[PDB]
Amino acid sequence: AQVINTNSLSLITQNNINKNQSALSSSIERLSSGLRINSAKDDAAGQAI
Amino acid sequence: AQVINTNSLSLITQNNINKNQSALSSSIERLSSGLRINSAKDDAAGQAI
Amino acid sequence: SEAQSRIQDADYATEVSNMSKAQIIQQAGNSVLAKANQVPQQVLSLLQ
Repeated sequence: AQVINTNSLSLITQNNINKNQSALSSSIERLSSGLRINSAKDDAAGQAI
Repeated sequence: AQVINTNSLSLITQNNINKNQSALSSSIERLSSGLRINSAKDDAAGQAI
Repeated sequence: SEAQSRIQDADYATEVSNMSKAQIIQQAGNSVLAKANQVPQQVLSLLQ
């Protein structure tokens, strides 16, 4: 090893975990709920129709 | 199974049963009564004649 | 009603699969993150 002041690998791992946890939250919400729209943070045309 | 928020099969089955109930009621009422016209929700020309 | 269903339906077959994928990826990320934290530790071996 050469650098300990910044572990960029840990940073990229954190970013990947954050994206995956966003996907997981979306899935859990849509699963507990019956709907697919769910207060349309998602597409707007769908709820408008 | 894929969808639980709305069950279309049960809904159209309900519609079929509701359509059948009308014929059932008309048949039972015309059986209990002696006449076929029977306060003509049915054909009115025949009632006039 | 049948037409409106298609626009807003959970489709559990796909949602449980997405949830399982997310759980697996999160456990894998936590594993590799705990494993990556030991990388800056080998400097002490050079120190002494």
